[PDB]
Amino acid sequence: NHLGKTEVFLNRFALRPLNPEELRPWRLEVVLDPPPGREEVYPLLAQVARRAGGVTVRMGDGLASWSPPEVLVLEGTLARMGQTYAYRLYPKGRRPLDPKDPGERSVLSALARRLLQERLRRLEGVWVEGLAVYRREHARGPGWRVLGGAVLDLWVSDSGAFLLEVDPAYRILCEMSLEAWLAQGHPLPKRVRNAYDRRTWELLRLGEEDPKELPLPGGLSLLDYHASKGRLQGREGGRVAWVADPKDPRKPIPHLTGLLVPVLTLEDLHALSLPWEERRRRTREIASWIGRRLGLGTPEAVRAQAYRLSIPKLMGRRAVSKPADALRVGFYRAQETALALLRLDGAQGWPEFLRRALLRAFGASGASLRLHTLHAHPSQGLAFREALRKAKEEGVQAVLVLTPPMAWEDRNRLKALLLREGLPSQILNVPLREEERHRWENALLGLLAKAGLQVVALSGAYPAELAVGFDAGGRESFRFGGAACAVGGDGGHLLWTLPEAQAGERIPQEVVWDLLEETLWAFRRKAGRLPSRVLLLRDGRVPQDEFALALEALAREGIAYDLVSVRKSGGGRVYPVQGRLADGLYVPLEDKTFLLLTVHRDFRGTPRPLKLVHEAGDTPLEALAHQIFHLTRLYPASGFAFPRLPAPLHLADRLVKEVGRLGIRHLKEVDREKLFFV
DNA sequence: TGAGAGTAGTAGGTTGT
DNA sequence: CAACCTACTACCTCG
Ligand SMILES: [Mg+2]
Ligand SMILES: [Mg+2]
Repeated sequence: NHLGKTEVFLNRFALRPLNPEELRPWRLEVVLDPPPGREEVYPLLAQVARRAGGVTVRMGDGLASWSPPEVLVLEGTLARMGQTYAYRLYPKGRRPLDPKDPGERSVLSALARRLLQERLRRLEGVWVEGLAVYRREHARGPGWRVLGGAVLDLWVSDSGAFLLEVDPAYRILCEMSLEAWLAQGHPLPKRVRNAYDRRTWELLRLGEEDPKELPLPGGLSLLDYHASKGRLQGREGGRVAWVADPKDPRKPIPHLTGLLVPVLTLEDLHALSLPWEERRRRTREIASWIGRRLGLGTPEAVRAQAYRLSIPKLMGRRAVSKPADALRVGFYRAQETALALLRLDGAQGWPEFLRRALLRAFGASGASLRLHTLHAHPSQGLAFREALRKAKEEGVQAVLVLTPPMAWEDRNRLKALLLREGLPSQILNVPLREEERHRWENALLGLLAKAGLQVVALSGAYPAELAVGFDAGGRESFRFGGAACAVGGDGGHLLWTLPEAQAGERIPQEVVWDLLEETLWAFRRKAGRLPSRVLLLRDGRVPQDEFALALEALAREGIAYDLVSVRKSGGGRVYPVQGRLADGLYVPLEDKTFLLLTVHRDFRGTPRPLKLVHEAGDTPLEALAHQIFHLTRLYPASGFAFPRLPAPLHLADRLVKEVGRLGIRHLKEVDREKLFFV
């Protein structure tokens, strides 16, 4: 085509074709007593399956097995929703399954994965955790070690053969007491675990007290409490460590050092990247080895044809290579702006170099700049808000806050406090110093995006002149479904919309349509017309007919559309057969899905290609991939590294994250071109 | 709070039928 | 139940 071909390996491997015994599994009818309700029937079968033993999986309103009935537990009980059901399994012969059919293919894949897990459990001496296995020591030191292995998957192809997915992975384990850990000049860890069970404890203050002299409620002492439960049989008790429950907040419980064990994270190791060549090596090694342990034959690595998409041409006022360059060359679109400085460290006026850099920039862009300084501290209560309102009145559009590093709660409180008065903010943290150029340049880009300037845009010719991303965020049992967009054939404007509260991940049909409509209306305000075609991007999978209503409404306005499910995980891995690993690789797969490797640099380790599904619409793939790839480059708030996600989705995820953090109630007075969440 | 991917560690929560 | 989203923490860099 227009774009240049090459060939790649996937981290997938073809094994045997399925013989007929594997194609004619035992079928079983499940009889529950009493009968289950409609929502509970489906998971209870899964429950009956584990209790059934052997190698059995859910099938329809019944069971499928690769084990003969004689070694299953056909009669039993299973307690679930506080009701004890008696199950009886009734065998109904074997029956042929057809591999071309995605439903039965789903069952054969389930049966295969169960087969795999059971075959791994009987391996020795290797360490099994579900579908991940760890084989050798990658590292080790005084009291700790890192195991290495792979995460595995097994399923069945549309042509009825086994398929192996392999991806190297690491495990960190410690198996050392807290006392001994400290007794070798390590510092105190973040997290710790009971030596006698799984309970974690957030560690805190090691303590000066004594046990066999500390008093627990019940007349007993720490020492004799733990002694009583006999835990001081193997171990010896320690100093007196203090722990706070992980759910509980800052309540302190006592605890011997001799009975705690540190839990280690990455933070605690002062590789695991694996430059891609090594990962590819290891993947082939582990794959072939697994093939050998299993009665599945010789593993053959899967190849796919790949194409390199043209490199997008990024623009400020003139040609650019990174968004930080717009600081020197000028923005795509400049407007008359005013910015404020808030010093929370007890310092005085504007840092000089910042003033020089921005002034130079707005000079290049040919727009006028006015700089203000806010004289008030938030500790002044309501007068602080008064000063904020006064500032907004004087024309101020965004705020820079120079402060020592803030605790999250205080950070959120301040940000929000400015937001209710329509002031997006950029925090920058003192010390700073001019020679730390990247940090303060990225903060500066953030500031400009938050006052609504468009620092960069594209130069290509793309199929859709409006692109919109959708995601749900927030962590309090409810979420925020939100949308963000890039407007114009040039992506010349960036906008967000107010999210909506929802029960979970599924965005209601009418909500989808309303957010979409707001972006259409925005396009109407800029271009003076409706878009010929829009590109609709959903983060993660698109749930059944979630877009149906929005889609129909679009068809009704005479607007053409494309729906793309963009999945951040599950897309596996891609390694070139002989060249360099390059950015911007398009890899078509089955009929409507394809991979897209958008971001990569060598000092990061092996990339994680995105997986994309064209759920609806009739624009050709290649062009979809082309536009999405180019859109990954639009993000204005990262000066030196493009995000993996295309600009609308990266914005959407950051939007719902921020609304999920602060609240939605502050946004009533904040303009939609101002990206307060970056 | 500079922010980016890719890592593993913890703790969450949700969709399917 | 089963498989798979979100959110946070280092780190080293700076298309
Ligand atoms: Mg997200
Ligand atoms: Mg930010």
